[PDB]
Amino acid sequence: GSPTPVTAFLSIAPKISIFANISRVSIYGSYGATLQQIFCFCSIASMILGALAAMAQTKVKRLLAYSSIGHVGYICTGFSCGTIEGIQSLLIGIFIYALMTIDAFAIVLALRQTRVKYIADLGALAKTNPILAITFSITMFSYVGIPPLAGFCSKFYLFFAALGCGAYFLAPVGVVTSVIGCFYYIRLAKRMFFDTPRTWILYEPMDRDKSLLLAMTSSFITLFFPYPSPLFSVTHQMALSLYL
Amino acid sequence: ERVSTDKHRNYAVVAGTITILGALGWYLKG
Amino acid sequence: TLGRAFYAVGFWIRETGQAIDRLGSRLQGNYLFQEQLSRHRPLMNLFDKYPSVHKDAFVAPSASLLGDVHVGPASSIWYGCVLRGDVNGIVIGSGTNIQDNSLVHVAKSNLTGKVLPTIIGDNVTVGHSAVLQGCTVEDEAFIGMGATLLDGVYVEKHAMVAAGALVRQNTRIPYGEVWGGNPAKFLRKLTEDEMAFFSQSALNYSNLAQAHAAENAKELEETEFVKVLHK
Amino acid sequence: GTLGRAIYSVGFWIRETGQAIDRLGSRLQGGYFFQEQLSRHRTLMNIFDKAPVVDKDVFVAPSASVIGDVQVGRGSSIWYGCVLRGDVNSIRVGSGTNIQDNSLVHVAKSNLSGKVLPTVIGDNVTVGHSAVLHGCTVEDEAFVGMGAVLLDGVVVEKNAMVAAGALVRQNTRIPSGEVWAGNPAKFLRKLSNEEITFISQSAINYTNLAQVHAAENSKSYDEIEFEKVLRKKYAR
Amino acid sequence: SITPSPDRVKWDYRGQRKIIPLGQWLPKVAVDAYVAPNVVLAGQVTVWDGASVWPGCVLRGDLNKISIGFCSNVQERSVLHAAWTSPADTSIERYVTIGAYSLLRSCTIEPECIIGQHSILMEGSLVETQSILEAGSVVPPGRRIPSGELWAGNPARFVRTLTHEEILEIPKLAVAINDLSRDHYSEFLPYSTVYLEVEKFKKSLGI
Ligand SMILES: [Zn+2]
Repeated sequence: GSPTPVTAFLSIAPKISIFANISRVSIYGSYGATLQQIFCFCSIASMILGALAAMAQTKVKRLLAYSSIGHVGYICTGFSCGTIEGIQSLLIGIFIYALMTIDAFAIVLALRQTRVKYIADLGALAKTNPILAITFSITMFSYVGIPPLAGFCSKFYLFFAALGCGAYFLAPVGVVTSVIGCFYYIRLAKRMFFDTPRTWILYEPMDRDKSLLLAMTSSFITLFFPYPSPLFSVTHQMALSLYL
Repeated sequence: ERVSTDKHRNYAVVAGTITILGALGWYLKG
Repeated sequence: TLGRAFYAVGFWIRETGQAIDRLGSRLQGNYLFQEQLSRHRPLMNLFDKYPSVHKDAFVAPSASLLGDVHVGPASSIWYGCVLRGDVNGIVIGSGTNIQDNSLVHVAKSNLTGKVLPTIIGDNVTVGHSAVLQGCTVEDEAFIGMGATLLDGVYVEKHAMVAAGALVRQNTRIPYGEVWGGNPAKFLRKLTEDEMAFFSQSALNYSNLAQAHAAENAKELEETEFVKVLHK
Repeated sequence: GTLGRAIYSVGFWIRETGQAIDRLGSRLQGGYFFQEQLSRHRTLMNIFDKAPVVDKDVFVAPSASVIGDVQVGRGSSIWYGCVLRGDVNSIRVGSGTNIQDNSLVHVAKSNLSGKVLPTVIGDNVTVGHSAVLHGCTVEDEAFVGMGAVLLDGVVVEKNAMVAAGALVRQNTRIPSGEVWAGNPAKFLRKLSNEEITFISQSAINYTNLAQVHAAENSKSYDEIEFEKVLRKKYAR
Repeated sequence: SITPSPDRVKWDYRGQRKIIPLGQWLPKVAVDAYVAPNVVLAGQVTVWDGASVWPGCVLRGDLNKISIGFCSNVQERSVLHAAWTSPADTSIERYVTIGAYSLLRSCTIEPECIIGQHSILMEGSLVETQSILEAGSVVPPGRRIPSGELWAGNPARFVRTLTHEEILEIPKLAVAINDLSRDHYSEFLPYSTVYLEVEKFKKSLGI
């Protein structure tokens, strides 16, 4: 319902803030199992819901909503235990999610007016605007998972930390919701050169600043793995100095 | 007929050249 | 393709030149660099396929010849021609008339090297509203107006194609033939006085073209320019 | 003020720098680029002495070359890309006519062996797109349009029409009220009376449209820029 | 009654401007399209994102709308002129390849059609879904050319039915023309640097 800038800001800005606040409280005023258990449940519930709802949607905004719920879920799975490696991977996931979602909203905002509310209006973006279609595919595959991207690297370090922290249960559900998401998305992308029912050649195209911001983040996503040392280092500094 | 006759634009241009000169000096003090 | 690299960096440099000039103009407080006016260079190139018109060959200032098009002396390109030479070149000999409202076209790129050239060999009249797409027309030819010559056609040596008629692919009109209608079918034979008349019309239009060009070189009439700047 | 004078000097300097950069770029290019010229195109011109005589209330699109002795009367229009070339013989078009864009009129055989051929277009004649008129006499209120072509001493008459491909040839006396077509031309209908009124109404409303296009196309740079900014701000 | 107003210009020193607004009806080209410099776009014409209107053409949609689709092309001396009152307009759909001397008053060309040279479309007619006219085609008023048919003759007639080779090859021809258009467009380089010419002219003559 809410307009696109409003919902973008609502997705990106408050979530990081409230996550930092949750971390600051859960380090200090928790119990042995109270908060960890009240989150361990919501994490699996979130991954499952993201999968089994985003699998079937017919509005390009609600799909974004359920994918956001899913990634918040993955982050909460990262929250499960309380070791340094775990919270490190937690913060890394938060950051990667912030970037990916400003990217996705850049796209869905540059595809706004002629497509007031539709998902079938991927009217040959492979043909009428190929670079934009490639960028959308990159952002989505990063949002879900594929060989080296940003989102895949983030989820992989999340599950690495989870396994090494003493929870052999979040990985199965996490990997299976990831793989159903991947099947669905990679079926959607490869559905972009079968045929095209509708066509919405667009007066929209990305004046200058949406284009620059997009280009920057999209170059970041693919090019993250060739040098992810400083992010790990700064996240280590942060998480280590959160309480110690 | 040898001048620019728009006050606001001229103030803005003074501000712009001041900006670029200041940035150059700042860099010179890196 | 080092030439094409030079061309591209030339575009970059000249484009920076235009931009810095416009910055200078905005600083100087003069927005005259917006007076939209049609470029329409009557002779135009693409990369190195510039036309080549011989001196003393009248080309109306409203024509449009672009691509590899070459044309020889005593020729006339009368107001409203489109001579395209992008893919395959156009060659046009001496003493020829390509009248107003005519294009000597070249088929947009077909897959194979099926893009035939177009040759228009001297002493040829090509009247008003004439489309010649990929053809071979030779000396002492008459193409009387309303004419269409589709790709693959060869007309030669004192031959006439009447009026308002089209000639399909792969058709040949040799000496002493007139074809007409849709499609172009053979009607009858010619007459020797008619052939001499072909030649005389060629010469008469050569003279007409001399006159028109000498008039088109008449110093641009500043009075109307200062008038239109007044109001 | 003095600040204005200073920045005027600075702007002139950097404009000179821009011109120099542009010449440097053309010289890095060269041999190939045909740099742009001024218009150097005549909307009206003479040949030997015959200047064109054009009504004041006419429309002439600035992409229509009238050359020779063209006598064009009132309430008419010579639309875009047109070529009225009567350099050899006389052209007189009636008042209230219209040459709908991208057409041509030429004459050939001035005063040879006694027989001459002028060219005349009657009143309220609406010749259409790509019409070729090569030495003809079209009486007033006659319809010719959409690619027709008349070859020789043809004379159309009194509400007759030739439509969409009519290649009319070699001294055809078109009957007074018919339609023709065919390549070559033959008749196939009877030209109903409401259709006669159609051609009349066509001439009239097309004169109207031509007046609109004139009022638009005859503007100066400052007025055009004003119109554009106003249109943008209003559509805002 | 032939009084010539001496204030009539005979050398406009700026050719027929490309984009002719007609009283708050600014015709619109997309930043990807390619119109020649000679062409004249007057009134309610829209060139949609990949089309090409080649040299020596005129589109004056002053009665109705004229809209060129995705990568359609309108060749050299075409004239598109919306017919009298109605909605009767001119729509050129996604992949249409018009001919050299095309004359279109009002009509609709549904996607993937090809029209040869010297084509005329009289007063409002449909040519739908992969139809191919031939050279010298003339479509009488109120005609419909159905799916996958090749027509010819004036007036138009039936010739044969299309083979799927040709029906699949039509968009290939469309995109080939679009690439040629890309070449010219890469050549044209905006702003034309003619204000320098008018400036030196004005300086040497007057001011
Ligand atoms: Zn002639």
